[PDB]
Amino acid sequence: ASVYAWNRKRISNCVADYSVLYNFAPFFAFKCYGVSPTKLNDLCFTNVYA
Amino acid sequence: SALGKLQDVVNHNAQALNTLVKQLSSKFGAISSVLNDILSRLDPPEAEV
Repeated sequence: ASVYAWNRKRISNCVADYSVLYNFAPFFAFKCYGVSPTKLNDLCFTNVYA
Repeated sequence: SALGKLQDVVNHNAQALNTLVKQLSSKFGAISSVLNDILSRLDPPEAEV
């Protein structure tokens, strides 16, 4: 979608593995606030929006 | 209230300890008050600050 029509989504009830990302692309911009990406896979969350 | 003085001494000491224990919950600006979360969800370089 375009910038003024961003595509909100909710993602719950799942065993979420954040290492499927790394097979995607060179990832020009990838920076996390409040949590380090390396120690992400272990932690649990309330509600994950994308 | 004949024994006001002794009772007052006891209450002052108790209240001081209470405020000292309660103040552990305040965050003082950190992202969280408990050390475990800070040390769990963050790399060491940022966990320092």
